[PDB]
Amino acid sequence: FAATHNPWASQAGCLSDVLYNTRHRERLGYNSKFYSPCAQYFNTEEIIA
Amino acid sequence: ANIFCTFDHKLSIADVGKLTKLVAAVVPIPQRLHLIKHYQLGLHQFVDHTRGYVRLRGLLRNMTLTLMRRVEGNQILLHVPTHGLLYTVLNTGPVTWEKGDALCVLPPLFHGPLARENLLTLGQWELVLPWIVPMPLALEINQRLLIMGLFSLDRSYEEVKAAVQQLQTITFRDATFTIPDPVIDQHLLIDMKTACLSMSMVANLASELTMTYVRKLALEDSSMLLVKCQELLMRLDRERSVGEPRTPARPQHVSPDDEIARLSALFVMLRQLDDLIREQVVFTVCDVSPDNKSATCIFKG
Amino acid sequence: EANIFCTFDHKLSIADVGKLTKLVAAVVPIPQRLHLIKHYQLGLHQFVDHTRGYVRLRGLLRNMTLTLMRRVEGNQILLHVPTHGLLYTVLNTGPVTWEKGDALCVLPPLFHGPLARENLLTLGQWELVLPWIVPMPLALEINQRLLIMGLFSLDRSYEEVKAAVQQLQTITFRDATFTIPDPVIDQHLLIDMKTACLSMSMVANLASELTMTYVRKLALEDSSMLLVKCQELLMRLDRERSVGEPRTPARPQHVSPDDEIARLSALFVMLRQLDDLIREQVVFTVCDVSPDNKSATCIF
Amino acid sequence: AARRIPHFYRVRREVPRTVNEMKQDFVVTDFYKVGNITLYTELHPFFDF
Amino acid sequence: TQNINTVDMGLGYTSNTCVAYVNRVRTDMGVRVQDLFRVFPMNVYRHDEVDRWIRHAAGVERPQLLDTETISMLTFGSMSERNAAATVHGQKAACELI
Repeated sequence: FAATHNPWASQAGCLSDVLYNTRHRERLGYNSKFYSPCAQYFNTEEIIA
Repeated sequence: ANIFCTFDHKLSIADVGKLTKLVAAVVPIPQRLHLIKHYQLGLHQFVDHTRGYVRLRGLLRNMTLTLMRRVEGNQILLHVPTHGLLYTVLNTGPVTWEKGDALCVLPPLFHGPLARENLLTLGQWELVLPWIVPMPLALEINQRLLIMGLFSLDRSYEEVKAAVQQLQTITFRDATFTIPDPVIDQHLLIDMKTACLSMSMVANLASELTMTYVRKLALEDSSMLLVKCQELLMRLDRERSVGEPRTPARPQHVSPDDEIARLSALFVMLRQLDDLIREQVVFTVCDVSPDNKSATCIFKG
Repeated sequence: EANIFCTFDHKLSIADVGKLTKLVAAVVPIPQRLHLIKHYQLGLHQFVDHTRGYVRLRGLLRNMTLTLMRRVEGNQILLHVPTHGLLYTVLNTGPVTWEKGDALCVLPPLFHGPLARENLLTLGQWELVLPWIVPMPLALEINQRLLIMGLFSLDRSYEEVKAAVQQLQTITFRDATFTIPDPVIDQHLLIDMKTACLSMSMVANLASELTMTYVRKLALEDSSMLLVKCQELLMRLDRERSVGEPRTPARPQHVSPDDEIARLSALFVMLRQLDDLIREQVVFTVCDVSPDNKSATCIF
Repeated sequence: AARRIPHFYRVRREVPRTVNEMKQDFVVTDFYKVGNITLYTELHPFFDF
Repeated sequence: TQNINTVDMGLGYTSNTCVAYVNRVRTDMGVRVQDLFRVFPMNVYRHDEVDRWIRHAAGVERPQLLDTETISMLTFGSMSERNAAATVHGQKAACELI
């Protein structure tokens, strides 16, 4: 029942949302072979699905 | 030597009917298994936003191609071709064929077209098929997209916009296409970028290394050919440095770790071009069906 | 025609036929393409010569015919030349891993480093030496590396080229280290350098004026890591050429699409002419690889 | 040398510091981390190399 | 080839699973944070010497000589991180969020 517990993490354009979206990582030219834990948390596409 | 390819997903009988019209055409598969899931069939596993065309050509160069033979209730009977034996391939390519043509296989350029592969798709999977284009059209369209890639950096002026507008429109016997520009959102795709930068830097290191290396071999026995090589490079220097400042002071002494790095860099940057330099032929036709819907072609490769 | 019968002047004991019976589906070179052949010209033992030139062995081997070893039965060999196109199986002893998808070439063998010098056949003085079957990227890598060795090392004393080739002869390819034994210069290698210099002179000449300054444009536009390395290389070459500042490029005057098409098509012709020095044509296209990496099934 | 004490400073060039100075600026829990570079210099508690 | 197929002859849910027993952990609960220079090898700083000094002070090395593996890593992405020589603690994992 709070708005936001990390304002650098939950907006649509924060550093982490652009850092861990595979959409945004693909736009940034990332190494696809590496796996990160928090990428399952930020990717909104399967979240919507 | 037959392959079975099943679908995990529900298919309608109407999906079979819109599938069975592609009865004898080429598909790519990455490697030969006896039974393969359909998610590896077609280039859909590779095509995305930020790879580009040259990635598709490079991974198509080693993707093993397979003719389709039969459609069953759930599985597809694929038949791998063999060298020298004739087969029947349907012209799903956008260019008509004639008898005696030499055919190569190149990735399609109308990704997500108005046809949408005549609406053959699935949930998060559209079946995409590579174009079978005649060899001279293939090599010239490769050159055309590459010089489109060169002018993609300098798109400020308007005469370069008219030049690339000429570049989109292609001409062929009853065939005209608008070739898609590899630059999108004022930036080039990465594969065209590295291909064109490597080509230009190979030209640069050649132009600044050929004098010292023709000297190094011309200290040996000489011929007319190295003489005219040196004269040609003198023509290049006398038409090149007409505005550059005099006394550039190129030395005859240079430490070895420079030039071995220069030679190996030139060789690896030309080495990464031979996917687009050589056009490995894959087919020639011995008889064309009427209305060019299919052709009895002999396999090469 | 196809099945080629060889013989032996010497008898084979049980040890000899035992080490021959594990050589089935190994590729051996035959120089003659004849029927009733003899075992002294079999293999590379009549052609091997240390301190004579690796490139000579390479050229004669790529000129030699190839055949497959099957079914010894005692003083008989039954070499069978593989037909073009049909699937065959191969068995390599060259200590290099393979892959289900790549292609193959055939090269004169190097020393791996343990230095066994026993290829499991010796008849008196005569021995059997097998040509190494090498996957395509390692093949073009060793070809281009001997080409750099021949191209660089002219008119240099021994110490600078020694410091070059102690790190140039070594190649680490998929957890395996190889070194080239005989890099000695050849008249044939001189004609390779001749074709090399003429081809790079021609691509220096008819290249476009925008491609001569394209990396300067991409340098001024974007900074990437490989672009940083490319700017390092190109500006070091520029300051070895000229201490002046390289000027910025403007609107290019001579823009003509047919001109770029013609000059870059001739450029592609000349790059093909240069690459066909090192790009060897394939000899085997893999259908399957055995899990112990000893044998394979290749389509040729 | 008592007189030519500016003649060293007459040339205007940065001089590299010693590996002793490269060593002394490390805190005690970063001295053992792999980012520290002077570990090949210390071989003995009585002698510096 | 034997083509078999299943048909659920039960409505709702008729089969359950249960995670029950830990053999052991694959990872180590390590704290080696994710090396983002391996994740984004393409990006550099604009100025050159600040890029060199940051890579030197952070300990991350640059690719020395250009090869087809360097451009294949930069274009396609590959095994940039090399296997450690000794691993008594097994697989390792950590990543960072501000």
